Amino acid sequence: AGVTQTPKFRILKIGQSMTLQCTQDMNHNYMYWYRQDPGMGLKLIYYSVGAGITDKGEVPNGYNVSRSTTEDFPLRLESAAPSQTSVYFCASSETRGAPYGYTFGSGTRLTVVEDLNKVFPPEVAVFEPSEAEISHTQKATLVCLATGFYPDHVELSWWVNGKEVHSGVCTDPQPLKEQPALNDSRYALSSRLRVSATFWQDPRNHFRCQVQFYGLSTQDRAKPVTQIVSAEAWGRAD
Amino acid sequence: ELFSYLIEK
Amino acid sequence: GSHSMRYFFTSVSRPGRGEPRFIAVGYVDDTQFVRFDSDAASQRMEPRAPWIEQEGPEYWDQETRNVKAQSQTDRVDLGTLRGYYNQSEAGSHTIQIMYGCDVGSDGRFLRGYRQDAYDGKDYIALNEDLRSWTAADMAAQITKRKWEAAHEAEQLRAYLDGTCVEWLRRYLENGKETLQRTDPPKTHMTHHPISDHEATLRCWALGFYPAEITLTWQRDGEDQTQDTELVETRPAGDGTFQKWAAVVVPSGEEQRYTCHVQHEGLPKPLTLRWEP
Amino acid sequence: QRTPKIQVYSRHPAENGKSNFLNCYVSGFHPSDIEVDLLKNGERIEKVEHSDLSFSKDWSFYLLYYTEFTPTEKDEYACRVNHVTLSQPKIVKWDRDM
Amino acid sequence: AQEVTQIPAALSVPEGENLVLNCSFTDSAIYNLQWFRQDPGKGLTSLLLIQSSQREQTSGRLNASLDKSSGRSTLYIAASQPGDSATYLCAVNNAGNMLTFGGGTRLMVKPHIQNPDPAVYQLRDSKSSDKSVCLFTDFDSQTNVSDSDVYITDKCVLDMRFKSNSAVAWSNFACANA
Repeated sequence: AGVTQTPKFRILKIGQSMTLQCTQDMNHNYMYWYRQDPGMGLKLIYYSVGAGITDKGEVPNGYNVSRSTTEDFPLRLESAAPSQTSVYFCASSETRGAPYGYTFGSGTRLTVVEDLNKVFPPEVAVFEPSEAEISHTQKATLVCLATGFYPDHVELSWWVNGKEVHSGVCTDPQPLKEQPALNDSRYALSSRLRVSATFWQDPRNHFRCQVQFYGLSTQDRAKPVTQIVSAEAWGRAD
Repeated sequence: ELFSYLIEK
Repeated sequence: GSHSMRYFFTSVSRPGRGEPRFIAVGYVDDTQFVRFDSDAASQRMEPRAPWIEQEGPEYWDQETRNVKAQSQTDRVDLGTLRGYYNQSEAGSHTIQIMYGCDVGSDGRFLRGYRQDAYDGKDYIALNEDLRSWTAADMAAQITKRKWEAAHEAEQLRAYLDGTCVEWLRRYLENGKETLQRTDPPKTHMTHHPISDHEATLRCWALGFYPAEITLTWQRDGEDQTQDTELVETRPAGDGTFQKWAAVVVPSGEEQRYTCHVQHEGLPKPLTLRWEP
Repeated sequence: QRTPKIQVYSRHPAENGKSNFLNCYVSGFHPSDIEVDLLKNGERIEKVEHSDLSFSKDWSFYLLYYTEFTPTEKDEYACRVNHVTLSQPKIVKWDRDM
Repeated sequence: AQEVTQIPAALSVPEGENLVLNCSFTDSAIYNLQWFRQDPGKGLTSLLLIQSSQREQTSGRLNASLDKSSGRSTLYIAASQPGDSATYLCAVNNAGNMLTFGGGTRLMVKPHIQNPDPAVYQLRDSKSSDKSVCLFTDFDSQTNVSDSDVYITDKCVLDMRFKSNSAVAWSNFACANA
């Protein structure tokens, strides 16, 4: 339904080629490609006003597009460069004026890397609440910590007794860098789950921190592919 | 200066 | 006197031979000041009158973006209208657009207009009130609905009696030496016998500006409006205009006829008569 | 379908041996496709500029074709126009004394 | 050309308090103006769409104004709540430049903590190892947090349905410092 954008993410070597797919079945003449760097707004790369024509936008350099059909408007990267690391959004509209606004795709997070030995999956570990905290506040705060992963594209989530929870949960706005000065620093993300002292002091309760990692699709170590690395801890009345 | 409020026919 | 700014757009479909031909031209009175041609190498709005070149890079960037937008709109419309009239994809078709505004000597708004055509026939036009549209056929009535919903009239009126008038005043002031000058016509007369008992008297006016002129023939000081060959006012190529009017006269009675010339540049209307 | 009207004339008044411009003004025609040549003694002149395509209230198109020329007593100049509406290419001869 | 700007780029506001987000654009010849919501990692959500003719648009607790004279738009958020926390983008559409986006304003709507109780706690790793972390929590929404071998994260909003803030620090060193 609406604009469909593939892929959702991609890790690519400096110089390798990639083709982002964008499809819509609403028969829209107008289709657009935007990119967004962290903390900035969308910048128009290329656009098309119908089947058989394309025209350059604000930042067209290093990108190629085609429009054989009304349905499809793919974006091609001839030679990937560090500056092409960005989030790419595709859009469509019935008219130029777009009085219902543009129909936008989900987005494609692109990471350009010097080599595929600079990518790493996360190591996850859960930390049990402080006895001082429990004794002082009658509350138990579990802390989860994902460390040594790249790129920053991960999704952390707490799971209590097999079910996902949101009440009493707190995740970092963005990851922290293990060597901030370095341009290809491995990231570290933390999260907290707070429950009652009684709910923690009970061995029937199971707390799991699940961290989805979006990575690759040839070293002796494990190839950093799209994994789900977890870490868990159980309550204790002793 | 050109008219810019362009609506398709 | 009264001045005008007009833009003219021609879009011609070239099926099998790539994109449609697009020609946009801007006129102050009868002087072209801007041009865009899809087949030209520049792919820019280009100056065509000396007085527009003092406009900065912002003006040229903006008019290039807006003329390209009009081109793209015409490209879509050609495909749409082809659908409305259920025409074949093999056939070549033409969309023509003219819009502009007129101002008086004081430089205040007089009137505005826009007219659209398909294959050299009326499609849709803005009315004198600048609030409603006249649709030529059922196909144009579909366009009218889509323009009524988008409020094209309200936004076009705002241009025609606002933006249009403002930029015309600016152009007229910047191009003062050429645009607001008045050159009176250099007049003369030629004699061409068709046969016996008959001859053609032709009354000439050359090097005049602006194009507005009135050539009329008289017999014994009485206007001969009916039996007069009045040629189309033509450009000289140096920024001036040329015109002639002709009447068939029986040989001997050349002295009976006179040519009257009315023009702004003249301090007094001229009255020519044939002389050996 | 509208037939092109043709006017052939000089930019300035004709004086033999003095550099001038030869004009061919084609108006009142539709559609836009047209083939306009300027002739010296029946031969096509190569270097010929023209105005950008515009049109009148009735939608009929007009163009000015022009080239640098030095008129003489004997040299013949003409404008040759071809258009879908014309039976044959229309040649109109330059007459300075018109 | 169309240049859209959003100053300030960041705005911190306490829960319940009304706020304003600023948008300026240089080309006032427009089809419409648009306000988008963007959550971290997610796409865009259209909040309001003001036509060039229209003066304001209203959708629940959201109100947006349009002034083509100055070339400005303001987004009014009434009775702000932590759910409103996101990046807000201003977009302007016209023939020449098409839909053109501002830089964006990152809005932080901080929770009102009724009973602060600031304290730094040391937490042991679940798996049998020396690994540990320091947890500073139960501090008011006003106080903020900031060596290479020690890492300190930013504060976040923990709502246990009571509310609390928390920040974590760790090293390969005691929790007495920071």
